Amino acid sequence: ANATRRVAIDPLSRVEGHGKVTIWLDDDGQVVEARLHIVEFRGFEAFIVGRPYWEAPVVVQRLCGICPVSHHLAAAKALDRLVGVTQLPPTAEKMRRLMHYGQVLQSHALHFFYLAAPDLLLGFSADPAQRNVFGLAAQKRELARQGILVRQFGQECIEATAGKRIHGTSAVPGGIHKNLSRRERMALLSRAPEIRSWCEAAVALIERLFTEHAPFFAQFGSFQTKTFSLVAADGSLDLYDGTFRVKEANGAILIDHYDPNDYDQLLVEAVRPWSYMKFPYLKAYGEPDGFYRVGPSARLINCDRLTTARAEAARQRFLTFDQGTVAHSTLGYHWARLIEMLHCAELIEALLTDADLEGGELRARGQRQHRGVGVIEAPRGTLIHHYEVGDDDLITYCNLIVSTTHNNAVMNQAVTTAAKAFLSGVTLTEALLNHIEVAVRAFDPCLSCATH
Amino acid sequence: QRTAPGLLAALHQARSPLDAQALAELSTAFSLPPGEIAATASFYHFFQTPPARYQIHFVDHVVDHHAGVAALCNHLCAAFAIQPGQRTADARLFVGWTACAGLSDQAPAALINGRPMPRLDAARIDALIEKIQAQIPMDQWPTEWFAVTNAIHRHGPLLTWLDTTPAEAVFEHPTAHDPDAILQAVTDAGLRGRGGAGFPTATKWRFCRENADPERFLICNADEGEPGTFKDRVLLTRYPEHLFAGMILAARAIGADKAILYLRYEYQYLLPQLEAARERIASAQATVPQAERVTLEIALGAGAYVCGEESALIESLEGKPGRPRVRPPYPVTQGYLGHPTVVNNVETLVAVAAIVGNGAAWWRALGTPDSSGPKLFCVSGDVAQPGLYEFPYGVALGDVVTAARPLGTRYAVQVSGPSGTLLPATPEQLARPLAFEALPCNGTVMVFDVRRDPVAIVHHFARFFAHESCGFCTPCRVGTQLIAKTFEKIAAGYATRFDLERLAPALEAMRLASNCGFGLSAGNPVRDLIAHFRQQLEAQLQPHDFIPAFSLDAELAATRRLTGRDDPHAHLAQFEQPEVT
Amino acid sequence: RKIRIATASLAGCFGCHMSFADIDTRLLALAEWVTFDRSPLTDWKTVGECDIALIEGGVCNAENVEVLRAYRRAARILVAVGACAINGGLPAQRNQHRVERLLTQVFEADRHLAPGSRVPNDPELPLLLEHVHPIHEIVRVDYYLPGCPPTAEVIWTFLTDLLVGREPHFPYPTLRYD
Amino acid sequence: ASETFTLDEESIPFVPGQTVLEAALAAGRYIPHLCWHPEMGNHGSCRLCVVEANGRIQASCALPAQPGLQVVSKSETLTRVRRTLLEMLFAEGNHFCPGCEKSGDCLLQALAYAHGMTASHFDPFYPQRRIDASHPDLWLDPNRCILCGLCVRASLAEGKEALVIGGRGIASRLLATSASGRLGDTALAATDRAARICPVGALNFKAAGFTTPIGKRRFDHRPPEAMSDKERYT
Ligand code: SF4
Ligand code: SF4
Ligand code: SF4
Ligand code: SF4
Ligand code: FCO
Ligand code: FES
Ligand SMILES: [Mg+2]
Ligand code: NI
Repeated sequence: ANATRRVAIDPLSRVEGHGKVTIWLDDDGQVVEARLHIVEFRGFEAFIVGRPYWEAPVVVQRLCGICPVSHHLAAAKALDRLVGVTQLPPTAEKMRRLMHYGQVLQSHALHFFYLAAPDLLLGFSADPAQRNVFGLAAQKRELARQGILVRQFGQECIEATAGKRIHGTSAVPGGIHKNLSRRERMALLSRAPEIRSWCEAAVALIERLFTEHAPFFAQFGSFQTKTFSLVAADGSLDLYDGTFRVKEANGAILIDHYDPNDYDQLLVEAVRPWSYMKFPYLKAYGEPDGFYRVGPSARLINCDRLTTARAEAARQRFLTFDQGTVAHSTLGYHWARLIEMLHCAELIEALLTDADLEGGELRARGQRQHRGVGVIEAPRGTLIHHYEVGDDDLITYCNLIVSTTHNNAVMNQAVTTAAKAFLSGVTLTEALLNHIEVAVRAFDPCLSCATH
Repeated sequence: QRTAPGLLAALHQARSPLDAQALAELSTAFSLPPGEIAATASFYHFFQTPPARYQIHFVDHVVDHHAGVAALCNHLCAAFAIQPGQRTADARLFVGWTACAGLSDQAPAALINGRPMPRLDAARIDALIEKIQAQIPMDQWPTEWFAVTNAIHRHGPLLTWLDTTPAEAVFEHPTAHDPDAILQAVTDAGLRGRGGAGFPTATKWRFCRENADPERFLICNADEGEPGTFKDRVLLTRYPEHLFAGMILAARAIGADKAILYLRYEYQYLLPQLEAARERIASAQATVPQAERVTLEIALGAGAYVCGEESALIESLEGKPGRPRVRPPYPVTQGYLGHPTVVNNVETLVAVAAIVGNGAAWWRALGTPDSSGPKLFCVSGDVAQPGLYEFPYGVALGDVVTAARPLGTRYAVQVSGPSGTLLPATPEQLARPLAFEALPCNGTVMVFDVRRDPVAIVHHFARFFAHESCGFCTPCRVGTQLIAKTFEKIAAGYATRFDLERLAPALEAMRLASNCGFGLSAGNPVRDLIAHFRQQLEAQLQPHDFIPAFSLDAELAATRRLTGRDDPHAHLAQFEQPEVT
Repeated sequence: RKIRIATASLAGCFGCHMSFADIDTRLLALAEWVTFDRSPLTDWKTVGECDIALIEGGVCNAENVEVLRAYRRAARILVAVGACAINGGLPAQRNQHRVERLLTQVFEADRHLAPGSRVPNDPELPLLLEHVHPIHEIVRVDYYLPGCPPTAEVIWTFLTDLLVGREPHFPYPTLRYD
Repeated sequence: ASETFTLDEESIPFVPGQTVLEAALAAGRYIPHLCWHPEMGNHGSCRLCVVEANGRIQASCALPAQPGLQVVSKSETLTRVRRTLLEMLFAEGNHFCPGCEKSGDCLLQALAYAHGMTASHFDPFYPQRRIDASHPDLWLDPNRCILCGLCVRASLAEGKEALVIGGRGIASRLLATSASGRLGDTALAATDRAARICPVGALNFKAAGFTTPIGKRRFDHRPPEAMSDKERYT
């Protein structure tokens, strides 16, 4: 309100999409308020209407070029339900998993190695010309080569299961339109151990970092907010399929095993005039109590377990760390994220010994209905697709609530926390402004996704 | 295969609201599914007009624009709070546009429920504005308003012969009753098409007669059509009986039981006189045995310039969209209802009456060795006396122009309508003879003095080609549109050098790959603009490397309205600014 | 002197930049041969001046135009990358609808919104254009890389060519629009 | 095959009066074409078949073979003129191949790849025609339709008369012949020859899309020249 001076980081760097933060100061050099403006919008929910249902997995994935697989499968899952199919046949289930596990693997490696680690490894103040993936390639080459190669293996898993590294077509209502061949499966399986061993190294790395920098990273903030994600029935983490679980900061399971199909009785979206990204919250708590957060650290907090050994060992270490604090840390997201990346490698390593990837059980069909909801844990948090379809076969309604959209409040909050931490003691540097962007980057924000 | 002969007539019939009910009646009548009929009907301009008590089309034609028809349209559109191309709440009035209606000499003009109203002034528009509010039937209006003047500003032997000798007289003499003799008379005269094509008339008659099929048709082409042409309109008003003589003579020459005057929609006012005349001439044959005699019919068109192309005319008459056929076979082989068919222009057939009337020597006495005979010329534009001028073929462009008295100093001339050439008025150009061997001319000459912008003129033609394209083939359907859009961009001040560079390959494709001569012609205006008026066009290209073709706001108008902003950041500039080091 | 490359995303999905990164370890070799101005991968907040601008995405809103123009002035060779930038892409399916009717569908009418929800008004947000347009409708384009996204092999071949001076050649087997 | 003519310095046998296009393809010598089809013969709308002869450029689908006719199908001018036509058709409609269920199974697209088309250099027309999903087994996106007229011809020939091209100029579009203007109200059936003959993504079966892996689609790394008539034609 009494804010007198305005300063803007515009546009946000090393994130996907078009975002801008405004930071409102006063005459004392003190910061009243910060604000995350998500500054782009294409309107997929409204222009997809009128199109045939079978287009959706293919067109709607154009929301994003990092996680189109997340939208491809979400749309597929929703249209499975439409076409009357809940359990997939085995071959389709396993192909879809491999696509997704590969998707999470590469997306996490895209973020750490290309977008985030330029700061974390060359330091938050490094001269801009170096503070990027090329400065990293020059300085810490063998590290950057590994990351690139981790991302590659993920994408190459997608090429095999979807038809392209970016924007495939194989996930269809009922299942999948193809299987792996033996050569694709072996080629992949042969690479998989080495990729996983580099993800191991990457976790060792990010721990070593916190061991040394943890007091400093705490300046960027904590959350007392609720955590939202998909657990499986048992209820370990399952990135492909599961029902909703919400824990309170202390956690404290508020809601568990809530049917994704009823997401509309559970959730509501608020709109502020200053962002195209909406503000989702839990209906029955209103705002700002009903806000929550999703992604890497929400999952590792929420789930009972990770189904792969090495990554669960490392999860314990992430939650125990001096001594609980960091799990609810803003920059905690990076340690969580690299753990999921290891987890995915370990999944994949196993999944490619399953001969059902070569199976002939690709597709089921059932009773047609008019509505379908598909949910999946996308790399950056829980994703929801909702479609309604006429007897026309033309979509009559689409609603998407996308992972990054959920963290709108918490990202705003964290932007504010670091703005105070680092700018109230004027005067402004480029390097101190970068400190704000660093806080944003921890969330791996996908702003195209967020807005759609 | 898909012929529906009477359908064109029937579609007019079914207008005195073309509802799904009336389509069902025609579908049974014609054995065509209702939507096929709808589709045919949708091809024609005058069949797509929103119903009203008063339908008014203003003449979108370069000469009418020069006489300020633009303004006078808005003086009426404003007075009913509507836009051109839409109709009033009560369905009382529709005001819209139309291509040249064959009134180029009497500009500015408009069509109103079919009847033409020439020489409009604000006092006519004001007196009209009242007439529609007081809700008066048109017949009650002063019939002064609808009088069309067919001013002949220079007779020669032909118009003289026409004024002198009556129509029926030619049937006294023995040639008129011998098919071979008529063919020969014409062959000896060296007559050539006065529709602009300019193929030996006699030759096509022969090819048509040499065909195995005894059933044959003559069609007379009075979809004159080309902007600026009105010579046919004069011959129809002045000498209808002579036309029908020629129709009969030529029908006899080629052995055709039937002969069909295909009259454009705009000239429907001439119908009662033409029926009178047609019936008077069909008496002068009554002596013939009735099995033997040539039947004469008149068909009314319904708004298309593409229908001045032979095969498209035929398609129209067979109750189908007037889209050019894939030839061969050509119509002289397989035309109307699959029978051999000759399509001749009005002036050509009138010549035929004169040639059987006076002999071939009399004809070949006039004109050049290659282009023999007298030609008529419909001159209009920036001239003291627009109207019809007889000259011998071979006359210098200058003389024709001069005989009408340019109002300003001469600048540019459009020879033979937009399909022909746009030429500057240099002495070297005005020296050029008007004949097929030199500078081909179908008789249309349009004079523009130095107030006129060559560029803006081409743009008027560009739009006409865009509107009148039959839409059948890729380079013409699309390309005509690309041109029209390129000149919209010039007119709005956004055009640069790059815009002509991107347009070239489309012109190439139109000129080479089009399916008919319309798509080939449509590139002609801008070819002439580049070749002669290079500098006048350079003068309307901005010096920028590129500029958006659309108002960049505009584009933000919609979202400004909604959000409620008018700050600078809710506005975009066009253009940019260079700067060199 | 090393060559300078700027990159940008307008109404894009970031997908063309990911296909660029799909050149994989070859990006290490590219790092030696070039230098990056403004690019979502770098921190430079303001463009120019450079030898090559890679633009993904259509133009959808006002800030796309201001940025596209900037990149145009700053760059010698400007390249339209991906289906979006080439002919407007799948986002251009919105040109079937009225832009008001969209925003209102999403931010006001949607059954899952909070009561009182209104289309965003704040001058910090850029206004959407009436239609989505390719980049060539706004500025001059020197080359097009087709695909949604172009293959990494095309993106590589293209750069490889420009670095050596040679004129871009795309073999049939690298060409796609999908 | 009694007679012969010259196609690019080659004696090419012909049955009079085949067209040049017909005779060339019979002899295994491909010439770009779209609206031509073996069962439904010529049409003359696409213009891709154009060739030099007598001594101008004209459609080889309408050009009748004569003994010793001299024909050029491959020149720089011919490749430019075609490229341009391909840019016109793409510009004219909404060929967003990335979400078209005929990508890789579409002749227009394949012809474009084969002429190394990179982008249509024209301002898009962004037409605004309505989808028709009224038929139970079939749907029609008219913003992809190239007015080849194969669907029309196919339907006339088998007696259903379900379709027709109407309008003038750039307004020209495919229409159902039903009184209501809806495909569902015509006699069109999924078993009709017309139902499956569209060579682009305009007229399609319902819920039969994206069934073929990328890499294995009709035209995936096979230009039209490399295909048999079974696979080249719908
Ligand atoms: S060139 Fe083509 S579109 Fe133009 S009128 Fe002739 S056939 Fe029709
Ligand atoms: S072309 Fe495809 S990958 Fe590139 S911006 Fe458009 S949607 Fe993304
Ligand atoms: S129909 Fe063919 S050219 Fe048209 S958009 Fe679809 S795949 Fe592309
Ligand atoms: S629907 Fe297909 S076959 Fe019919 S006109 Fe369109 S492209 Fe031709
Ligand atoms: N991850 C991701 Fe994309 C985002 N945010 C989705 O869903
Ligand atoms: S196939 Fe010859 S014109 Fe279309
Ligand atoms: Mg949403
Ligand atoms: Ni994303």
